[PDB]
Amino acid sequence: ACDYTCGSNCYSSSDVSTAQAAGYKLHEDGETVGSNSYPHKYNNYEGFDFSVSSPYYEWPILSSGDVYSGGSPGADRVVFNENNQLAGVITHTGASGNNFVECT
Repeated sequence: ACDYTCGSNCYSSSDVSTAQAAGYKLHEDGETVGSNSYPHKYNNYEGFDFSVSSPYYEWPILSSGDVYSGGSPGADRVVFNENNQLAGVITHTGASGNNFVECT
């Protein structure tokens, strides 16, 4: 029941989880993926309704349902916390630069 479509996606909170598990696992290990430092804090602000408690961790979401491993994952990105939850589904969808925005 895709609930988070990043323009060209279809991974509801059920799909995000998978992506999160990645961000978390690596997070719980304190490791990163790629040349960047993901996951990492994402202290929302743009106006995200994260039905989760902080801190919020931003992580990329692979439309393939895999675990990112680079610096440039894509517009599609999942946000969570240190609990194993999901903040939502952000995307570089013309967010107006490097800004993020909850997918559709």
